[PDB]
Amino acid sequence: ADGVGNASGNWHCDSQWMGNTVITKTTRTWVLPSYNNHIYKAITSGTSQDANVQYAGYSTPWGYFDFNRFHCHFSPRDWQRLINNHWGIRPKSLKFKIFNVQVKEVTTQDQTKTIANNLTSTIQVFTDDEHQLPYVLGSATEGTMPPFPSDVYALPQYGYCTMHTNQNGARFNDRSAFYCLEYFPSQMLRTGNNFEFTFDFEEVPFHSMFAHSQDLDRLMNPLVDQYLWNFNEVDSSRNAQFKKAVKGAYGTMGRNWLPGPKFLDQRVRAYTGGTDNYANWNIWSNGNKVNLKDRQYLLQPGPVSATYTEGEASSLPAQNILGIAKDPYRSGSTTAGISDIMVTEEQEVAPTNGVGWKPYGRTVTNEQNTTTAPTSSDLDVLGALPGMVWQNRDIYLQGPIWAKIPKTDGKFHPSPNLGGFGLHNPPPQVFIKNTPVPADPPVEYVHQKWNSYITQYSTGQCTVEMVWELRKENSKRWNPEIQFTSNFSNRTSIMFAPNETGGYVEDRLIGTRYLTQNL
Amino acid sequence: PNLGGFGLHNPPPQVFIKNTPVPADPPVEYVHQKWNSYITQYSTGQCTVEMVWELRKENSKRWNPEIQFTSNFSNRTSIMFAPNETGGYVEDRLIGTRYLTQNL
Amino acid sequence: ADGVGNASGNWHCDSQWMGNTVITKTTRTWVLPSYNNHIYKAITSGTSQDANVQYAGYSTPWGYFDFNRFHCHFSPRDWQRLINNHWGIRPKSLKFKIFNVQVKEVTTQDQTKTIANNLTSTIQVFTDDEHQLPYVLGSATEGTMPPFPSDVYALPQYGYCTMHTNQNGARFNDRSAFYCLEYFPSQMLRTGNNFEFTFDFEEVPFHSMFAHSQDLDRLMNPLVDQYLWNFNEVDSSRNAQFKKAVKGAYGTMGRNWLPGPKFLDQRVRAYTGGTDNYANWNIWSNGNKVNLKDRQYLLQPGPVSATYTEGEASSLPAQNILGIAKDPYRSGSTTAGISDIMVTEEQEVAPTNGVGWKPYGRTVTNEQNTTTAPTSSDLDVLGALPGMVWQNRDIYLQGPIWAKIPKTDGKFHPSPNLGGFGLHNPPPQVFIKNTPVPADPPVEYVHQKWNSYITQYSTGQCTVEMVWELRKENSKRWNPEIQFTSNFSNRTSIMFAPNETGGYVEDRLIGTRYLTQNL
Amino acid sequence: PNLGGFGLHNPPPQVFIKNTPVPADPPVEYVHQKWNSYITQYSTGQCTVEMVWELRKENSKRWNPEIQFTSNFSNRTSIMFAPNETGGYVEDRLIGTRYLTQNL
Repeated sequence: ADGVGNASGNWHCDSQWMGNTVITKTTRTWVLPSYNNHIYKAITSGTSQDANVQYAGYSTPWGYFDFNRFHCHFSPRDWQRLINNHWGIRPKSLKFKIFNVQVKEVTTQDQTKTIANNLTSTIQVFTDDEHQLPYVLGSATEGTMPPFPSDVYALPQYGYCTMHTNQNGARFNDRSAFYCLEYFPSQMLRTGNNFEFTFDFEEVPFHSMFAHSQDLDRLMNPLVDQYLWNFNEVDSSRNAQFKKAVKGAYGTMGRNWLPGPKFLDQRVRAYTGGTDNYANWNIWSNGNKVNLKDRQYLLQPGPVSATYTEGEASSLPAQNILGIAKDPYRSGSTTAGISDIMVTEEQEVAPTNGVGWKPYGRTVTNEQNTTTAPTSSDLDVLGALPGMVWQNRDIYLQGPIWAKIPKTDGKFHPSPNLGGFGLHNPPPQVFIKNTPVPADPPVEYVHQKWNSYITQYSTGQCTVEMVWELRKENSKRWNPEIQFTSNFSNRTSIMFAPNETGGYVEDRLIGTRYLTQNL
Repeated sequence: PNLGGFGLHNPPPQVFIKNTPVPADPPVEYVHQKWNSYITQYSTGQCTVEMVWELRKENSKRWNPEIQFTSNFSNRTSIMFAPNETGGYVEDRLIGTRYLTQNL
Repeated sequence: ADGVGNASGNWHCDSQWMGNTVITKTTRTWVLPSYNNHIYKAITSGTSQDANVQYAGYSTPWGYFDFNRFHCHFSPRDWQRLINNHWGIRPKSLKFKIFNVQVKEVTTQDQTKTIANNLTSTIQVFTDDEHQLPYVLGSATEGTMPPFPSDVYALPQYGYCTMHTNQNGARFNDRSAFYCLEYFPSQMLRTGNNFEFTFDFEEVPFHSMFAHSQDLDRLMNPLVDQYLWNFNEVDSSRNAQFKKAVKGAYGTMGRNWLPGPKFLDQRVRAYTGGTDNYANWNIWSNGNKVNLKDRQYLLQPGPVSATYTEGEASSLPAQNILGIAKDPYRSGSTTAGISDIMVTEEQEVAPTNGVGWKPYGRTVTNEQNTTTAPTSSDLDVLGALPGMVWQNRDIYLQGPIWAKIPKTDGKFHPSPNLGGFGLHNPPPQVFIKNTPVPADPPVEYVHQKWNSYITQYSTGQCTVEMVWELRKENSKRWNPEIQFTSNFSNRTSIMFAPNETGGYVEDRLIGTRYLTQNL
Repeated sequence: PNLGGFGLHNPPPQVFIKNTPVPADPPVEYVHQKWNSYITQYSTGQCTVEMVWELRKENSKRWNPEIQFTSNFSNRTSIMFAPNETGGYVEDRLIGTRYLTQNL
């Protein structure tokens, strides 16, 4: 294909806007180590007796590419052009390349590393097109490409969980599956070789890049009464009374449509002002949980809900938020306060979704009679009922693009709770390993497992090219709308740029919902 | 369906069968009454049911062996899923379909 | 196909001799009962604790046709034309018909049976072409067609043995297979319907219809010496001496060929004269046995051996014989003497096979030296060695035609020990049942197994047409040969004919080996 | 073969591989001697083996279920027929071919 002295690819980063489509291209330099030192390891939770944290699986010698966050594909300026001018976006097609491969050997002598080119060494690359391997993308995990184009990123090690059991610690059982990645055809690359593949997204709904400019309970003409007559009260004579729904009677009016279903969330005050928190409680005791088998885990974030009520504006739904550290590299060994963490604000869905820590509503709790007074209480958690409408969670420049829909007999509204595009056929996983280069063999043959290798690592460039379909904003609104703008003011470095020491700084989460549209 | 199986808007049609009434001896002099007199009839025959089933082939890269349904009944006085000494057909074990595994 | 008042077939019995082939046709009337009363029964050896007699299997409602004896297809006169004029025979093709079917119902009232035609009732018939059912033909069991054409024969009930285990009696295990014969496509016949199928035999060796006129040790010219010099003796001086094999030295001559391999058999005197028997011993204690799993059983009859030495002519090899009762219907509840039993005489194979109760020969038992004298003993039992030649067992007018070769990785000379033609693909089994006719059902539906049936039985005619390939006798022998002839003399009924009460009498076994041929 | 497998008059050919000797520095003045001086070499690479196997399909009228090879290993600290914690590949069970049954 190509020799030692020719480049096998070129650098491509741009965004192209044509018609109803935008094409993003981005190139990175990647680094791949040799993971596990060329073996598979059965990994578990060990002696841990807590069923909730138990797991069983395998770490592999293979690495992988994760481009599943938007800021991989969009500059902040391009994200601005997207969210200010368009009502919708969905992924269409994908092209991925690996080129300019460099395999290097590391030799240590007397605490002295020397790095040299190994020109005859290979890397192996394959994509899993039929989704025959455990799919670890779409879990919102690190190891994604860094947003900034000149940043290098080490490829994460591939591993997976498989079925486990609880007896005196995690154990594999008969349903536990092992996957050898060397049991798949992969092409081998020396420095001259390159790799590419293409992918087409299935048809999915456009993400809704707008906020509603109307509330689900305001849909009627304010100037006219309804012709409906609703039950009002029972008179002292015990006879039922009916009241006409009249203009301004909004509490009593009959409606065709209901807010979407929701869990109840606990409210926390994350910002200055408003109703203050109770002290010394953790979400693990008091939060929403999911029972699965013998295990519990916190239900986070669940379907999206409105973030706050006005006047309570500093409060958050505890578990309904996506937190992201302002410093991507901040260590998770210690907790952080609100000042260190970017938290998503879902207020755009307030017209249809209801606020997270508000109950869905009230429910009648009894059947009344002459001697039984009517009673009612809160409806905290409610499933789907005919007439409900809701919005999905917003997508963020720093958030995940897609998630793989689990393969199941049934689903309800398969929109991922973390946000993004639910896909029956997500983009295939791209696996990469350094081909093992054995060390010096013994002169006299011995029967043993081969543990001796030359230390290798590889580096190169990768281009990701995505095509995005757009819905144009079409609106007769007379007055100006809300736009995302730079209101950062005076700074010691440019926002969404490198700082003095070269660290890339994105301290603000950016959603898509700025333009408005009627219900 | 909660009991399991395939929910169908248009299920296989119901097949109805009756023995045609064969009236008994009528009265020589006509009388106006409902006719209750019949010759006792019954019928027998054979019926074939032919069904076509569409299958999805197992496609898996799993390295290790999987779970299979097998005969582990051991030593018995009659064959399992067979007739016994008096000819009664014996199926004492429920058998589901879920043995092969697949990732989520 | 046909109505109530038309015959669906005609009677065919003849033998046609054309060229190198003979075609036999024969027709019988058959009777089929309803076996088991329309159920399958799991059958075992019961509480029997003797491992040797244990079994497990199933009896079926089905019957079957067994034509696997020669006297089904050959009249005694045709058998005579065969054995006097031909050197060989093998089966070529087969045609079988069932026609003129009559299904009848039996009604018992007050110990009075009435039989009536049931015109709408059916029988079911199928052949197992792919040999997917346990093959019970070729075991030399009763239920074959009777030799005589006007005799009716009830069809035997079909059953089979399947794998069993020994624990506290016979048990089925996981390798035990059940076969539902209603799980096979079968055509259903009313009185107008008929059935047929054709079959082709695979190429097999011609049976050898001749006896050798030479002995395996006489093959040389008596007028000339050999040029071979054989070790003779060791002189008193300890030096070896060599002797020339000279004309008349037959004991000392070198030969190219060896008699066939054999088991040693015990001799019994079955006829008047010769060396008399020891008293009060049974073959079960003293005979040849086979160990199979935890079981023993008598090795009978094993490969064929010569029946006797001259001067011992009244003796038999105990287990190497085929006995057949002169009265086919004699009950097996009591033992019989030689006068009641026809016993095969294999003397034609004496040139190559050696006599059953004679050892194969002598063997040197030691390595001699100056202080060790040579020793030798009998070689009783010997397997196959390069240079052995042998004859198979003869076929008899009253004996089996074929046997199914077991399906195995390996075989040695797959000629059946009972005689006949070993076949990888034997003629298919023909299964027949009376279709169950249910009795009066209950007016009010009840959930129960249906045990109520109308008693049915069926009868009809069946034609078997076989084509046989022949080898013509070609011989330059000047003097007359041995022929099979009628030397019965004066009798109260014709031999191979009915007697005064109509019983068909064949009291003499007839082999095929009369013509002679050189080795 | 007594050890099992397929006896072949013409078995697959033996594949021989050597590292070509690379001689070391020769003497400037020619000497007559056997050459014992070499540069230490070893080689590595990849090899693919592709075999085609002919099969006979199971054809059986047996009504009851048969014996199948299945995973009945139960709970383990590593997957059976997989690597363990230290990466060693573990096959602790011999597996024959004879599970399906057939009449004699």
